[PDB]
Amino acid sequence: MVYVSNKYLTMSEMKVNAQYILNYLSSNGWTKQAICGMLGNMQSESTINPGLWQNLDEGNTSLGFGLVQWTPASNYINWANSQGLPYKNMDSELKRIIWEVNNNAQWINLRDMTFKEYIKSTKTPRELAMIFLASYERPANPNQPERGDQAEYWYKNLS
Ligand SMILES: CC(=O)N[C@@H]1[C@@H](O)[C@H](O[C@@H]2O[C@H](CO)[C@@H](O[C@@H]3O[C@H](CO)[C@@H](O[C@@H]4O[C@H](CO)[C@@H](O)[C@H](O)[C@H]4NC(C)=O)[C@H](O)[C@H]3NC(C)=O)[C@H](O)[C@H]2NC(C)=O)[C@@H](CO)O[C@H]1O
Repeated sequence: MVYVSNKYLTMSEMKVNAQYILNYLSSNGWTKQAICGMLGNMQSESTINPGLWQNLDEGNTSLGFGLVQWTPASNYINWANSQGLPYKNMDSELKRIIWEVNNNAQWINLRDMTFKEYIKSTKTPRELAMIFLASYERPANPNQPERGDQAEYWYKNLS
């Protein structure tokens, strides 16, 4: 059971999605820390909503979409379509992230950590949130410490 929509999710809704993601990526060998650092980013990017378009601008494929706000959205949507997966879909988005780890896409090593190091890391969810921000997300504004607070909130509050 997950929320998928073009709307900002409440804390309770985010928690449902966030536990789903933790379960899913644990089976694909990520640490709880690495997953929570990424969750702290996804909260700021999309309120952890796989259905969410940047500015709630539905159908604008030039801008951000989905859990991590793939920009331009077409980078991701093209991949889903080309792969025969529905793009507006929790699992399709997690499959993209796994595909990126596997093919060393998206990640730029700015912090002397590779993506494959990242998903096996037991550094703090705060430290990982900051590394994921700098290496994977890379938004115009870089000092977004909120993302680390959030990573710690999910690590505490999920199972
Ligand atoms: C206002 C705001 O911040 N909007 C947010 C989005 O910016 C953000 O999405 C992320 O945006 C950045 C910057 O536009 C983007 O980072 C760029 O990624 C490309 C890789 O595709 C890099 O370009 C390549 O560089 C290498 C080496 O120089 C070349 O070999 C290659 O040819 C280049 N490819 C092309 C086609 O350009 C850029 O160097 C790099 N720029 C920066 C500043 O790092 C991220 O990939 C975007 N993130 C995601 C997840 O897609 C989004 C997420 O925070 O949120 C919006 O709010």
